[PDB]
Amino acid sequence: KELPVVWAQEGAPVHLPCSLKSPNLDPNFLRRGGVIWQHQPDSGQPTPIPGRYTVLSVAPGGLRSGRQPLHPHVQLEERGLQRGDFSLWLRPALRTDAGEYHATVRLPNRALSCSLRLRVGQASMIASPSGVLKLSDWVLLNCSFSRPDRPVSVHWFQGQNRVPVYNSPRHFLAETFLLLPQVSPLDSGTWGCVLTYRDGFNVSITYNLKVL
Amino acid sequence: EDDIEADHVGTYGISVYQSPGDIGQYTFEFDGDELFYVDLDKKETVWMLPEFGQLASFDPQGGLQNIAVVKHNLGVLTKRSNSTPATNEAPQATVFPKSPVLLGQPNTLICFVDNIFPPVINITWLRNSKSVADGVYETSFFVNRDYSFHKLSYLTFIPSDDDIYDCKVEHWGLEEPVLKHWEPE
Amino acid sequence: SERHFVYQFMGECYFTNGTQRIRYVTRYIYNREEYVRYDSDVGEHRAVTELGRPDAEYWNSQPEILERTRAELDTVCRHNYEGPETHTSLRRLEQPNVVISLSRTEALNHHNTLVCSVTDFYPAKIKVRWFRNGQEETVGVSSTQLIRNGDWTFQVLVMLEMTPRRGEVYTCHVEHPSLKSPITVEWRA
Amino acid sequence: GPVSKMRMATPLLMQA
Ligand SMILES: *[C@@H]1O[C@H](CO)[C@@H](O)[C@H](O)[C@H]1NC(C)=O
Ligand SMILES: *[C@@H]1O[C@H](CO)[C@@H](O)[C@H](O)[C@H]1NC(C)=O
Ligand SMILES: *[C@@H]1O[C@H](CO)[C@@H](O)[C@H](O)[C@H]1NC(C)=O
Ligand SMILES: *[C@@H]1O[C@H](CO)[C@@H](O)[C@H](O)[C@H]1NC(C)=O
Repeated sequence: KELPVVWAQEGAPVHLPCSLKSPNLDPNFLRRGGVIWQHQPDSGQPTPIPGRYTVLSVAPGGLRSGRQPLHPHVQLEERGLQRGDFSLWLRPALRTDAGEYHATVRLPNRALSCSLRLRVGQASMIASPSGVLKLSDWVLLNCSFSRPDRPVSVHWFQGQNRVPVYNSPRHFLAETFLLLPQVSPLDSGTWGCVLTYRDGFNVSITYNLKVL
Repeated sequence: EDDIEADHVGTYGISVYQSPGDIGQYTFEFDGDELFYVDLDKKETVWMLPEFGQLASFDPQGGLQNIAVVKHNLGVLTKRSNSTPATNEAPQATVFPKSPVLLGQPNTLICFVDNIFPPVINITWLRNSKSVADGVYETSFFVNRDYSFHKLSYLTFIPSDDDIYDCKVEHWGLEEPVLKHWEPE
Repeated sequence: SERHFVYQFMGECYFTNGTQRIRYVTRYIYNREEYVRYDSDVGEHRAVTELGRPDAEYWNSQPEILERTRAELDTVCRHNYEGPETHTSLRRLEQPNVVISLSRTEALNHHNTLVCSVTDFYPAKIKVRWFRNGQEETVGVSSTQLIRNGDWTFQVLVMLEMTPRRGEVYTCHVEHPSLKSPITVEWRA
Repeated sequence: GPVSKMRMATPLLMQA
């Protein structure tokens, strides 16, 4: 009960793993294992009238079987399947994937069936002075996404080489904000931010700051 | 956006040449199914379906002429490109039966290997981890739009409870030869 | 080991209609990279990459080669379409084999997933539908992609989550043009 | 009389 919840940043591949604990097993007994994964896009709000469906299933032979329109995002790594791991791997984070996911892993001896929830959190960095900055004026950047829990650590960096920016007399940091009072022309370039969490959710979102 | 749709599409001959080693190949495919191919050294046209050869005939000398001109094309290109690199990709296999599996009735197990690049691959079969080679068919290398290739192998076998079959793939772009196991029911 | 290289040449005939509109495209590939391309809509060999600039120019300075390639639209594409291809592809007939399977059974009153295997058919426009007691179901339906067997035949597997009581009978319904009336396979619980 | 008509594929050649 109390199904766990996992967040996902839109446009970024999300890790959805589920392995059988960690005992080293015989690979011959590992190749003989089927997998079924179902999804029910739902929410607390009345998104349904108040439905589940099978997205993909692979028998030990290696054949795919899912919804009539093929899902190009989901592509099992196959390597991890031969390494005692069953993980969902989508390349683009689907904003329509917000819902509940259930599993079914069938082996000749034992069997596990993991289950959890997925919530799509669109990550973006919003600027208080929307536009191109003047030769010298203030600026504020807030990078975040739709998540109730507050980040534990926030990192900033400047330039295409991603040089981590620290708190300076001209670089003010407070919670998840960055401010520069005087924006010299040297401050132009790609400024990015990296977020953290208790579950270890990284969000590396960039923004091209242009100064006069 | 890159794909254009037509009622029917035919390659009417695909030429593949690999250097060094002088690996030549010339096929004839229409709408997915291989109509036939042309043998390299035997100088003969081999049809995938025997009934297809009862109504049409292709001259294999034109097959040898085109594989020779493709050899010349690759030769002058490798001489002009000087130092240019070539990449390798690891293929992906999938084992499935041809007809619905009925225990005790002879069936054909198919091993489909996609994303083959370069097209140099050893596709073998193992019966209960033992080497087996009883009626092992191998089609020619079909071509994908990714410029990779996909081949299919056939094994006529008898499904039994005491037999487990696996398809072994050995490729240049594979650090180890991978084996896909399979056991019905 | 040392330097390996792969070359490829092909020429595709696109038939949007029967004999009305034909399209011809020749492609040259070096190391999974196309460098020379000819199109019937263009009328001459164009260099898709700069590497194929001189080669295509050699095919643009020869009038007999260009006229031969332009005539290949009728001598290679249309001639093969109206002759051999019409007599070897349209004449090849097929019949789908439709069977029914079940992963798990037990009392069957619990949750279950019924399987319909349509094998050994030439690929065409097929409409496969699940019917419970005569009514079509769409929820819980999961069908595999078009599986190319490579031997001119195809194969597909459809699945329906069948929960209702044993007293009801299920049926698989497929609509393939090679068969006049859609064959219907029934399974009792 | 019925014949096995089948037009061949025609490649091309560059100089380089
Ligand atoms: C600023 O970001 C925080 C977390 O980084 C977020 O909770 C908040 O909604 C954002 N916007 C504000 C405070 O206007
Ligand atoms: C965030 O950090 C963890 C711990 O190093 C790492 O495994 C993970 O890949 C990072 N997340 C993303 C989305 O890159
Ligand atoms: C394939 O088998 C041949 C012998 O039949 C061997 O020489 C070759 O190294 C094998 N593997 C590859 C990747 O060529
Ligand atoms: C295809 O060709 C036939 C025969 O000439 C013609 O009747 C038909 O209109 C054509 N199709 C289209 C879409 O124009």
